[PDB]
Amino acid sequence: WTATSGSCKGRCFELQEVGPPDCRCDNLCKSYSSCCHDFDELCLKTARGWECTKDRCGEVRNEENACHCSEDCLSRGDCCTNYQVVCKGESHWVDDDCEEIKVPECPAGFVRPPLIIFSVDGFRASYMKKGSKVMPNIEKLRSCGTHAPYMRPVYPTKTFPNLYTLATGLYPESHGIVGNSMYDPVFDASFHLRGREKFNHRWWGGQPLWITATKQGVRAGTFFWSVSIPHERRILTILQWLSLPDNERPSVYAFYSEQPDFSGHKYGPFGPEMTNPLREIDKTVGQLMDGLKQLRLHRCVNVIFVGDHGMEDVTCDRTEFLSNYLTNVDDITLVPGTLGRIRAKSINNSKYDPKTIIAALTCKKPDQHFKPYMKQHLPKRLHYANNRRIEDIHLLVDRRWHVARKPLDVYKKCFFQGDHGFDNKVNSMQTVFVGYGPTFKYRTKVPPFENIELYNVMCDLLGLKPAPNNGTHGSLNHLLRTNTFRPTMPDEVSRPNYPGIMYLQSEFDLGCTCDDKVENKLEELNKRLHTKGSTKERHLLYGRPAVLYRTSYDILYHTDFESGYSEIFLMPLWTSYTISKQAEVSSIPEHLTNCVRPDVRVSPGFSQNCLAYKNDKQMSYGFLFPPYLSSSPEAKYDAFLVTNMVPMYPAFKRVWAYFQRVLVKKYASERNGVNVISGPIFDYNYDGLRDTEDEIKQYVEGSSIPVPTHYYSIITSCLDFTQPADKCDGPLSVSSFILPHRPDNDESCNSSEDESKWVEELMKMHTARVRDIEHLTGLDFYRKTSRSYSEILTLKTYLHTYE
Ligand SMILES: *[C@@H]1O[C@H](CO)[C@@H](O[C@@H]2O[C@H](CO)[C@@H](O[C@@H]3O[C@H](CO[C@H]4O[C@H](CO[C@H]5O[C@H](CO)[C@@H](O)[C@H](O)[C@@H]5O)[C@@H](O)[C@H](O[C@H]5O[C@H](CO)[C@@H](O)[C@H](O)[C@@H]5O[C@H]5O[C@H](CO)[C@@H](O)[C@H](O)[C@@H]5O)[C@@H]4O)[C@@H](O)[C@H](O[C@H]4O[C@H](CO)[C@@H](O)[C@H](O)[C@@H]4O[C@H]4O[C@H](CO)[C@@H](O)[C@H](O)[C@@H]4O)[C@@H]3O)[C@H](O)[C@H]2NC(C)=O)[C@H](O)[C@H]1NC(C)=O
Ligand SMILES: O=C(/C=C/c1ccc(OC(F)(F)F)cc1)N1CC[C@@H]2CN(C(=O)N3CCc4[nH]nnc4C3)C[C@@H]2CC1
Ligand SMILES: [Ca+2]
Ligand SMILES: [Zn+2]
Repeated sequence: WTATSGSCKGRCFELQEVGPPDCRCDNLCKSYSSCCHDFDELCLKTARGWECTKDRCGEVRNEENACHCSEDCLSRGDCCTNYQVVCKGESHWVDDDCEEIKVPECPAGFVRPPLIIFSVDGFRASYMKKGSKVMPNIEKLRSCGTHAPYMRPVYPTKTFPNLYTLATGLYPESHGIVGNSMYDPVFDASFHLRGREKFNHRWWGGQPLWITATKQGVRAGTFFWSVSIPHERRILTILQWLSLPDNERPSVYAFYSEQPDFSGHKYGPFGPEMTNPLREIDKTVGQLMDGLKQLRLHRCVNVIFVGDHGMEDVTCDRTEFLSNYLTNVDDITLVPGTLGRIRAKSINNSKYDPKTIIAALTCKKPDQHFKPYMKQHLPKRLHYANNRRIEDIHLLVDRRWHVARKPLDVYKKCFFQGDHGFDNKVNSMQTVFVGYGPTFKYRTKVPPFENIELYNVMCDLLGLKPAPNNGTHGSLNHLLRTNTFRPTMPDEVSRPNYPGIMYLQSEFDLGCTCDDKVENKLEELNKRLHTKGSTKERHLLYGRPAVLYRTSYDILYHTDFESGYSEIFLMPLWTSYTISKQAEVSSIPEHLTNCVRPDVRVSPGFSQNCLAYKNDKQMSYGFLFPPYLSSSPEAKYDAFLVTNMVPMYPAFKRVWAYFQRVLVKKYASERNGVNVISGPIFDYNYDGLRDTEDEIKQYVEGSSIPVPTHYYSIITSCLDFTQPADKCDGPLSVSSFILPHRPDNDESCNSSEDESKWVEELMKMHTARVRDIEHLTGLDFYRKTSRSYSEILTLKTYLHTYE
């Protein structure tokens, strides 16, 4: 109910929100059907347009105008943005040569450079270069300011998840907005595009920048704008707010443009009709910067030009129908489009089974344009599982396609040529970032980064303390002239033991055998040194990983590799080794195929045993340091230590063996040596975080040996590849993966073929950031380099995309 009898007189775009049933005058009253009767007349004026013409110059003030050209308008903060250019012989901001902003130049009474977020829906990264001829204002921002070639959105690459991620620094699984459409089973409520449920506070998690600001005494303009408010009016409203007295004036503002998303959907990402939407956006940027100039704020304000996601070519005829795969089509609810989420249509149907749904969807057609997953099996880099609003069954749809339930859903609901939502590593989904102002660097290009990092930086720009978030604070310091935040490495929580030889062979009853009884001060003094860590500088290049939680573990040294061995999990947390470009691959000798050897540094009670793998018909074992890369026949025996062994399904050993036998050598060849750190991951509750001992859901049968959900590797070398990985003087280069440890290769449709045709493609899909592995393991890598900690944080957030 709205008693619309009240007035907007003197309240146009008020900053506080008056509660019902009094009428509103804010930038969202239209969306609520709650504006006062006079909102349009007073607050949405349009008379005479948005620009001064010659003959309006020093006119008599006429309150009915949209904006003014009268002499008092700089006083009232309501001149047309082009006022000074037409009436006072000033030039447009874009026509001025750009000049470094070494220090903020703010008018008296400004405590801090204001922040203006200029957000553009569906602004694909390549528009910066491809449309640069028709966007001179945006091109000046970009080339004079700080820019990335692209910014990575979050999955799914839809609007609500990405704008709320921008605002909170959180993954959608933590902020709760996991799609533009959602069902919450606990609430028993649906979130939609059309309607009033989306306004309910319970949907929105974390703490967006406007709440962070407000709680720490920094005032914010209102971020959201009703679609019917024209872009010019949005710009003039922001400019008017910027002339409020010091005690009332917000310090952070947002503008939002529906374009180029709106036209990109109808015309496709590069349709000829896309030029005008881009000209129009530029013109708006131009109005803003002209407006800031008249206010003498153009060298005081920090401006962020930022997109939510890109746009891909997608038409009706590229739709896959679930009704071509499932017999029980009407038993399911599908959330459709550029991603698929599936649940049971009725909760009272116990003849519903995810396993048979998945199996009917799995490599069923030669050219299949979507791949089904249980949500916990999705690539960890998507972080898209830990929320009840995310359905257990998920379809990753190929770029350029839709998935729908039945054909009648498409033609009774082509209308469109563009869409988005796909995997956030897809090139067409990338978006833009430009930062311009006293706090950003001058003419600086920074590497691509993820939009989850931005909340931290916007907090820094405003002197705020960020709420806990998924950004890595420090990783974007190289974007900033000043206001850097100077992080310190976390403290190690557990210190390792350094076991010596403590146990005789015969104390072990592990059911393991090895043909190793074949055996000198020459080569025995030598090997005692290796077990004490004489070659550790070779294999442990960036310090030992720090264990950041309370546990009991041993460092074990070997000729070819070093490991941190957990007495809790009966296996290493990490194994480190360096493969030089000269290193040669060997095979496992015939007599050593089944060889496993007790480790006399580690008690029998804290070792695995071969009996367990014998009795477990589903489970085999692999090794973390690969025997193929051993440096000598004698060194090879170290690779067969029971303390280098890990449980692996046979199906996964196909993947792991090809990685260790073929790909490590190939990376070392290409990168001029590589350092590898490999290990197990336990994330049974799919929250992206290390599981504690009492959360383990699966053991090798009849043992206390826990079964990893994933295996990771981090592969580091020198960024200047003319330098070997073990003698690198400068920046480092990294790629990582987090491979799911599954009992079949159903994910890989070509898996019956040779590993050379499918394994590297799997690994590429499961590419990961070192930071992702840190959360999953409780480990902290790169503790001892000669690089700055900020540079190290950036390296740790890097994702190698292969696109
Ligand atoms: C990405 O970054 C984020 C943020 O850093 C990481 O997410 C955080 O991770 C933490 C560990 O998983 C988690 O800690 C929880 O917190 C539980 C209580 O939390 C509630 O309050 C939170 C605070 O909000 C306030 O913020 C400021 C202060 O900072 C205040 O001043 C304000 O007043 C704010 O209100 C709040 O964030 C949180 O909201 C979530 O849940 C809401 C729905 O109810 C959603 O609206 C919202 O979106 C959040 O939803 C996400 O997170 C939840 C988990 O919290 C998850 O379920 C959702 O799927 C979604 O992902 C809460 O309202 C606290 O109870 C937990 O403690 C339990 O476990 C410990 C183990 O040590 C026990 O000791 C303890 O007893 C307790 O166990 C009890 O309950 C058990 C389970 O029910 C039971 O088995 C047991 O027997 C016990 O009875 C725990 O500390 C953070 O809440 C979470 N934050 C966010 C924002 O999501 C994230 O991990 C990062 N991701 C990666 C990959 O790195
Ligand atoms: O005014 C805003 C919000 C401004 C904002 C600015 C910065 C933010 O964060 C920051 F500041 F940190 F950057 C956060 C929000 N809107 C406008 C209104 C609707 C229209 N729309 C659609 O209905 N869709 C539009 C596009 C689209 N493409 N496919 N479906 C759709 C639906 C959705 C919703 C998006 C947000
Ligand atoms: Ca976990
Ligand atoms: Zn969008």
